[PDB]
Amino acid sequence: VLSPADKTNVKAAWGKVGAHAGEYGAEALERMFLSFPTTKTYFPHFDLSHGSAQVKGHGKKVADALTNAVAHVDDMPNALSALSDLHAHKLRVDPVNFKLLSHCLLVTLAAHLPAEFTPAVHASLDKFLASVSTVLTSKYR
Amino acid sequence: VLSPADKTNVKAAWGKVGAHAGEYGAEALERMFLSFPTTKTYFPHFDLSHGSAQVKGHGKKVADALTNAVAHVDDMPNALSALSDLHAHKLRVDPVNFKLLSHCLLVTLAAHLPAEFTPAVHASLDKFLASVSTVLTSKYR
Amino acid sequence: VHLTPEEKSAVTALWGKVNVDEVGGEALGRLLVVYPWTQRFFESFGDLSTPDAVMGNPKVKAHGKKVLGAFSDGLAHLDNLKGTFATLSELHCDKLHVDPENFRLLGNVLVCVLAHHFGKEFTPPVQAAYQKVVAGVANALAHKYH
Amino acid sequence: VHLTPEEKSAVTALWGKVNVDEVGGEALGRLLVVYPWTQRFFESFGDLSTPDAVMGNPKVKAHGKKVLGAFSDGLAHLDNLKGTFATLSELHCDKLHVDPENFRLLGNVLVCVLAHHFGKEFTPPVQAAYQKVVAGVANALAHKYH
Ligand code: HEM
Ligand code: HEM
Ligand code: HEM
Ligand code: HEM
Ligand SMILES: *[C@@H](CC(=O)c1ccc(OCCCC(=O)O)c(Cl)c1Cl)c1ncc[nH]1
Ligand SMILES: *[C@H](CC(=O)c1ccc(OCCCC(=O)O)c(Cl)c1Cl)c1ncc[nH]1
Repeated sequence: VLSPADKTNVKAAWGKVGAHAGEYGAEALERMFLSFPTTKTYFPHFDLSHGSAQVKGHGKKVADALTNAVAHVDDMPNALSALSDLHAHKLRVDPVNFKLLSHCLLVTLAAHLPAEFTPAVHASLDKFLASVSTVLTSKYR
Repeated sequence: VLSPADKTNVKAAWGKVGAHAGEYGAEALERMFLSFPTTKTYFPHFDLSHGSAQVKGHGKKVADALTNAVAHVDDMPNALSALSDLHAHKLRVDPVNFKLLSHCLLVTLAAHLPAEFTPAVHASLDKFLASVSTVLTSKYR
Repeated sequence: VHLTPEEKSAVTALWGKVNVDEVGGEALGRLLVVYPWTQRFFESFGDLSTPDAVMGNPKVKAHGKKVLGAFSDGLAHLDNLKGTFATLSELHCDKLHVDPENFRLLGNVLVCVLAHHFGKEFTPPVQAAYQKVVAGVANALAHKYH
Repeated sequence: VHLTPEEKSAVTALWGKVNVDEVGGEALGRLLVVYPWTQRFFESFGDLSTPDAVMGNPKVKAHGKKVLGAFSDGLAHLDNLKGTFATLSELHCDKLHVDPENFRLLGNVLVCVLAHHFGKEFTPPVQAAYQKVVAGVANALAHKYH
């Protein structure tokens, strides 16, 4: 249940993220690979070293997806439909990993939003990322 | 996402379970308390001794609620709405525990109904219990 | 995880009457059926389109016996599983790219299979011992990931 | 869980800058706001109905200080987390009846709080070190449950 209240807190917070979305996306991935090494099993074709252009590029795509989800927060299932299919039938990333990336995105946001990352916004963002994760795994089986 | 196949599989497999709710429910609970001791932290107010009236009674209530959900698998959000409110605002059981009980229910069904517990039915039952869990935790925050 | 002395005896005892090859195929097959995303490591196995196809697939059976064979061997090293599965853990990480969550899912499916197989005999206390073992094995297999 | 010499170094180095009492109140408060069901153990603390009520609750602040204080002392034995938290583990199980999953949720919230406080200084490598620590602490606190 991403409440309307959560939706607007997310729109405002992500709005503040603004032009740094891609950077934060890449940073979140880097944090995930270091904090949770098991997530690296999904990127054997990537150089996962600090500064990797592949991690940076993928980060912009993850950010594109999140930005698009925020812009269509009232119908995320539709907005994330292509990605739900991709992760469910091709990538087949175990559902547990979405919580790991979500946590790293929160940490990244906390590290960049001193004033905005209040307890309430922290809760809304967590629920938002959980909602995104649920949508992305909705077609797994 | 319970498909027509899942619904047919669950209804067909649950027949004998709903007929002996107390037995199956109580056994699933004991399996959970012994296999995952941390779950006992939610029942300090129960005599958890093997065969206790409290465990038997709760096992029956859990099993009966599931039987109702199977009967109304086409509208689980409403069938479990009241129970959802209870776990969200009062019981406040951490979401991870629903997976533990679900697993123990599958083990109980496997041990009692081997003819019914085929791979396909096993898959549908897991999806069903996950859906029940989702509804029961949908109002937590 | 550390099992009590009695739990270890319970585990090694029920196992004596387990056709490792057969249960292995059953456990691996159900894993691919119940959690279909796990089929991502077996595109070379052929037909995995339906439960019947998966369960009867000779390669699924072949891999299942390989996996459970190692699980079975592990039961003789319950005092230190991490040490015993170290090199196998490095292989699953460096060459196979197997997310350790897969080991946990397989472990749960195996418990369901032992229950299906032993029925009445797979008592709650016996399950608890096995539940501890599969977690221990999964943790050991995940230990060398980096 | 086991920290490398570099991970232990990163943990110790960052902790010297931390105002334990302040971070403790912030971490526990956020735990109760972000994962509201965790309030089930703190009804005796009174008003926890809103973010401001939780964050400004004197009993919440006092407990956060106690909790992170114990956490802080545990950082002196990074290679013996189970042993250092053994008694507290038994107590959280036998007397407090606290589901260990709560220790994992608090761990994650703490990491978010440290990131929020330190900003850029809470680098990916430093986070990794702390992610290991909180996981180890949660595991240690859950080890004696029965
Ligand atoms: C917030 C959650 C996530 C979002 C929004 C997300 C978004 C994306 C996007 C936008 C793509 C690009 C797809 C395309 O090119 O059409 C993608 C690819 C991918 N994602 Fe996800 N993803 C998420 C979580 C995960 C997680 C948890 C993992 C694994 C730890 C993962 C692994 C992958 C992989 C392996 C690719 C392919 C990368 C490549 O080869 O370029 N994703 N994801
Ligand atoms: C398959 C999911 C579950 C179902 C269908 C379910 C169902 C129920 C039902 C029907 C009740 C009785 C409510 C009443 O008195 O009217 C209840 C109570 C309760 N449930 Fe849940 N529950 C589920 C999972 C859990 C889990 C995983 C736990 C914790 C390990 C849990 C802990 C409790 C507790 C503590 C009570 C109150 C017991 C008492 O004092 O009578 N439930 N649940
Ligand atoms: C109890 C857990 C498991 C054990 C003990 C285990 C054991 C093994 C063993 C002994 C091998 C052969 C190593 C050799 O070549 O000498 C192997 C190979 C392999 N395992 Fe695991 N494994 C387990 C679970 C899994 C799971 C759940 C998956 C993925 C769904 C998996 C995927 C693989 C793959 C892809 C190979 C290579 C097979 C081939 O090349 O034919 N394993 N495993
Ligand atoms: C880093 C993890 C944790 C540590 C080191 C820790 C430490 C402690 C300590 C030292 C006490 C004794 C306080 C006193 O009696 O004066 C305590 C009490 C308590 N803890 Fe934990 N704890 C941790 C996490 C948690 C979490 C996450 C919860 C539950 C959400 C929890 C719930 C409790 C409760 C209910 C008490 C009793 C409070 C009171 O009676 O005032 N603890 N804990
Ligand atoms: C239907 C069931 C369904 O489609 C489903 C079941 C189980 C799954 O496993 C991963 C769990 C995610 C998590 O806990 O983080 C997934 Cl991914 C799916 Cl998609 C259904 N109907 C309402 C809810 N579920
Ligand atoms: C609803 C959003 C919502 O209210 C919600 C989000 C995330 C949650 O996390 C539980 C973690 C499970 C575990 O760690 O075991 C919970 Cl409980 C809730 Cl209730 C929503 N909207 C679309 C999908 N979900």
